[PDB]
Amino acid sequence: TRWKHQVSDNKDSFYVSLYPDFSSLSRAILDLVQFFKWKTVTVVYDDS
Amino acid sequence: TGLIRLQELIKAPSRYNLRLKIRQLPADTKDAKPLLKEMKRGKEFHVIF
Ligand SMILES: *[C@@H]1O[C@H](CO)[C@@H](O[C@@H]2O[C@H](CO)[C@@H](O[C@H]3O[C@H](CO[C@H]4O[C@H](CO)[C@@H](O)[C@H](O)[C@@H]4O)[C@@H](O)[C@H](O[C@H]4O[C@H](CO)[C@@H](O)[C@H](O)[C@@H]4O)[C@@H]3O)[C@H](O)[C@H]2NC(C)=O)[C@H](O)[C@H]1NC(C)=O
Repeated sequence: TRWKHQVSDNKDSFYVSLYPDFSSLSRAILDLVQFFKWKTVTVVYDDS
Repeated sequence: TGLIRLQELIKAPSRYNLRLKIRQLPADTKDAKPLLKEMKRGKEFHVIF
C-alpha cells in the first residue's frame, strides 16, 4: 500500500501495489508545472 | 539508484554556478545511439558517466 523502490532487475510477479506509481505522479507534476509556466523551480526532498 | 549515488553532484548547483542536465541510459544496452545523438544535438561536451 506504500510506494517502495522497485529494483529493475527483480523478476518477482506475485505482488500488487495500490499506491499510485510515482512515474505517473511526476508526469502529472510536470504537466502542472508546464501549465503554470515556470522557469526556475526548486525541488526540496526529505528522504533520499 | 545512481541518483542516490550522486546526491552531492545533484545538489551542487545550490553551492555554485554550475548548470546540470541529467539523462538516463535506456534499459537496452545497445540503445545508446539515439541518446548519444542528443549529445550531438545539445552540443554538450562535458559528460559524466
Ligand atoms: C504499464 O506500465 C508500462 C511501463 O511503464 C507503461 O508504459 C509506458 O506508458 C507511458 C504512458 O502511459 C508511456 O509514455 C510516454 O512516452 C511518449 C513518447 O516517448 C516517445 O518519446 C521518448 C523520448 O525519450 C522515448 O523514450 C519513447 O520511447 C518514445 O520515443 C511521450 O510522448 C509521453 O508523453 C505523453 O505523456 C506526457 C504526460 O505528461 C505529456 O507531457 C506528453 O506531451 C504526451 O502527452 C510519455 O512520456 C511510455 O512510453 C510507456 N513505456 C515505457 C516506460 O517503457 C504502460 O502505459 C502501463 N499501463 C498499461 C499497459 O495500461
